[PDB]
Amino acid sequence: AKTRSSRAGLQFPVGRVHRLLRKGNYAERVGAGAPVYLAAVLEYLTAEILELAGNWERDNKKTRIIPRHLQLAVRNDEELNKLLGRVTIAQGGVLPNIQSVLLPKK
Amino acid sequence: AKTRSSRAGLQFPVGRVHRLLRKGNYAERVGAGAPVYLAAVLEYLTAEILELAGNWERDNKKTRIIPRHLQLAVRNDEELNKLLGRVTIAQGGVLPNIQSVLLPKKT
Amino acid sequence: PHRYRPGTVALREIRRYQKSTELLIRKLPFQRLVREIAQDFKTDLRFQSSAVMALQEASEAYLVALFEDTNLCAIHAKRVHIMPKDIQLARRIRGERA
Amino acid sequence: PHRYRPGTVALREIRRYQKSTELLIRKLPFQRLVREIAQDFKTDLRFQSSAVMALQEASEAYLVALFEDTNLCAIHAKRVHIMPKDIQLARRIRGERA
Amino acid sequence: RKESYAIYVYKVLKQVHPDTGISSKAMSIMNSFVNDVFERIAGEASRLAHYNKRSTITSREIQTAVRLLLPGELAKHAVSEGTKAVTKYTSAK
Amino acid sequence: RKESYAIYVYKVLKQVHPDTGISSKAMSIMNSFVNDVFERIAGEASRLAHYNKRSTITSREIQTAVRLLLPGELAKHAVSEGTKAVTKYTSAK
Amino acid sequence: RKVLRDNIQGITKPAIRRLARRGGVKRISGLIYEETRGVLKVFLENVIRDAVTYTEHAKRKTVTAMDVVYALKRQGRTLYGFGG
Amino acid sequence: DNIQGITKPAIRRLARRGGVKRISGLIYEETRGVLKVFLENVIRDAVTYTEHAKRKTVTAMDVVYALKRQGRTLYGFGG
Amino acid sequence: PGMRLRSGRSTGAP
DNA sequence: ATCAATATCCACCTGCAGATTCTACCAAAAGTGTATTTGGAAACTGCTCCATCAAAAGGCATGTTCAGCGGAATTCCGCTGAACATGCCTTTTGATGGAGCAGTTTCCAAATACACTTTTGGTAGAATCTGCAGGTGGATATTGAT
DNA sequence: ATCAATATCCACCTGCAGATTCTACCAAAAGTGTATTTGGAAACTGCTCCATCAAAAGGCATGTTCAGCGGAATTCCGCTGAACATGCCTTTTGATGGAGCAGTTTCCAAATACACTTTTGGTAGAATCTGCAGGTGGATATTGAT
Repeated sequence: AKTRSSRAGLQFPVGRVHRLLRKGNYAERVGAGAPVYLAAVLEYLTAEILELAGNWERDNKKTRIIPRHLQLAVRNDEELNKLLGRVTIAQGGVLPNIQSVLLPKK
Repeated sequence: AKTRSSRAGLQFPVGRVHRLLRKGNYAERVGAGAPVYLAAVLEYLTAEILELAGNWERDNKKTRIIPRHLQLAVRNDEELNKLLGRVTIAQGGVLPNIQSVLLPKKT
Repeated sequence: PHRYRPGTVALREIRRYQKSTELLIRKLPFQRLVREIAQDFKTDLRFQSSAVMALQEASEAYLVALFEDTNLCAIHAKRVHIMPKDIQLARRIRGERA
Repeated sequence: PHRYRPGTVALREIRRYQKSTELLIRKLPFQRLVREIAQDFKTDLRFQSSAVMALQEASEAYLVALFEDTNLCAIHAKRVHIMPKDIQLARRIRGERA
Repeated sequence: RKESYAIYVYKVLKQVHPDTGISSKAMSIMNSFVNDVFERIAGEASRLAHYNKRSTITSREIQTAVRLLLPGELAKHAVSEGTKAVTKYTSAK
Repeated sequence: RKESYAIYVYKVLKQVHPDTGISSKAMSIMNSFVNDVFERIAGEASRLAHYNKRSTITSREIQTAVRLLLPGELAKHAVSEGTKAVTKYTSAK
Repeated sequence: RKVLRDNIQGITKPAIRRLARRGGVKRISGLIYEETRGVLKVFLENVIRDAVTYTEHAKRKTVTAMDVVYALKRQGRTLYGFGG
Repeated sequence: DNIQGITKPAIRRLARRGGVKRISGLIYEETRGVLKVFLENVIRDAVTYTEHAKRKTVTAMDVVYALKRQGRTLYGFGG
Repeated sequence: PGMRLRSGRSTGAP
């Protein structure tokens, strides 16, 4: 027995994704290709974020990713930032930023 | 034979609403109370907004309610204004309103 | 030789336009802008008259609601003159910028 | 008598707090305020320690961001002071007020 | 055939203001109005049911939905109208 | 029980940063992230089908839903990956 | 027929003032008009982009009023009056 | 009261995290007011979920949910 | 070989 | 430019809360094989309504002139918030009965699911009805010059 | 404060687009009625984990003091509003041809529906393990007085 995620060449649970669609009352019926396409999209966006969050992890010389990094990754990326523009990452701080009209003098 | 609507004492169609809840895919099943109760809340709200619009119509010496009356009614009522705060009523204009600093003079 | 002080007619206009609900942008012109913008997104497209009307309706209600915010922003700066910076501060706060 | 000129330490703190992530409101006062407010919706209630933390997290992020937009309004009127009216103009444009 | 709430809006219109008409554009707005609130309540109801692992939307879900969605007073009166309607409907047989 | 995308989130992590770990709190955020997007995409998918009087969702919807939900480049890559997972998945046995 | 270009200029200075009028604006800076067209153009691009996405998904060559209405609702600008 | 329990120093720290350099004295009171209106809107909805689930304990999810429909999604306390 | 990230990197491996 | 009071930084250290790896039982999945069912593309095509070109006129855009007054630069000072040091009261940290949130069992009202039978909201279309848009003219402001 | 110049308000008037008024077919609703299935309330209970009490912990409240920021006053340049002359192009009315949306019948690839078998991701009590937060220190960058 081979799993669909294997057939689709994915890390994400194609079966699970599929199970959630039907038990989510999104439609009467669910095509076989939907969960596959979807699982991929979720895996891909997940990779995209760990990727950048990981980078933030090394930037601060740390091997373990924590919320801060995830915040820094998302906000420092114009597209991920827009995607999650109305989401709040608990324990994620804010990007360092001080309005210029407010610093020093000469 | 009695419409479920008359049984509930409603003008709005309980059957149609029960129907749409099904076709809308909101849950596996739908109890018979759901449509009764929803059709009412809907009928209650249209009565509320029509009460106010009709008055706006009257205030404007008009017999027939038009969109503007609907807008005046809604935007002049704290509660409806919020319930529709992100809704745009085509052809409804805006409420006459000018900021003070913009008016002439002093004394 | 009569002549109204600057601002009198402007106030007349606000009272007037705030009383009506007709669209303020020329129809045919707006339609092209739509067909143009649309066309650069996809070719050989067609529009139901009512769809252009909906876009105009949405657009003007949008631009108008935006001007009020702008107007508040100028007044905030102790001006009665809306400027781009006003439109911009508003869109930033609104979350269209930010 | 060393003595930092006005605004030097505030600038120091801004640097500091935009670096860390910890909540800045003391937990217990907050925890009291929450229950107090909820007591008006249902008597004798209990909050998972997590629901409170979520609630505090949402709030601080909300306030923090509201200060950002407030600072923008203050700067808009050529000031460097966030004032009540600044918070007002901001919440207004945001659609929270009018 | 394209359905609408137009006659029901009309009946109600005649109840509150017996001598007032309504233009088609106005009626259309009203038609959008109802479908709008219809959708939102069903949606809230939909999610409420799921959050609570229930497969049925009962009057109860609809009610809580109406409470989460409608502002203060409107909600108090919506609930009333609702509870009342269901009750009468129930004792109808 | 309480399923979560945790393990898969983790497996993907090692694919990108094999030497980077992830705190539990962070894992919890990634799960909220996946559940969120899932919901948004599924929701849009759902609507599209309803708009067009369709009973089945079906990778067409999931795709249009992605185009409607994901920002620029992020969506470009998303659409291919999906179109790829479905092809690879189909060309097998 | 005919190449379409520069129509954002169809959003005349007059039309734009009227709009600020209905919006309560008494005095307008000379730089507003261009800023306004630019803002209007982004709004229209986003709303049309979404409307047309619906159209293509329906396999039609005609953007319907429902397409625009569904598009508007996505962006949080729900419109009443056109079947929506 | 308890709202006054949300001290000046805390509102100052919050403000700081948002880039604020100078803070008018009338701000603190205005802030508490705003924070209260916030908590009322969220809790109200959250508790409404609690009641609907016949419970006496507001859960993190009860909150995550209210927040979501308030349009202020929070990641970290449950999908 | 897995997915292509915007940065150019990919999952590589299964 | 000259100290000097302080803040900030970096390299190094290590204890341990929190992440990790482990063995292990298992309900819940996820895959697989068989039968039944239907959703939706395909082909055909009726007919709605969209793109268009025609024609005319007057509503309204454009471009100019001219000067009123708003914005913005500037000087200025009264005062309010910032920095700081003194004093301790409230919040934080950890231990513990117990109130409930959940896990399991139960069984009955209620929700399918299916069959007809009946009633109704849509609609096509010819048709008479009627609110009021937009024209009118005069009476009552409102406005700006003196 | 009176006065002339215009805009505003308003009740009357009436042709007309848009709304109200049937007539008639009816497919799709919606309702009436046995039959079968079952979701979830109800009662019972164990195990979290939450509210509470208490001692260790360290941040907030108070008052002096004065730097510097905000807002008042002043001033002037030039931009923007009002008014006007010119005439373009949008708007209105229409008729037309055909694209393309939409209705209908057909029908098979694909999905739902179990049935059964294999696996696997989640809980766990247990042992083991490690990234890194504080902490020390000693170097040096920053600020601010002179």
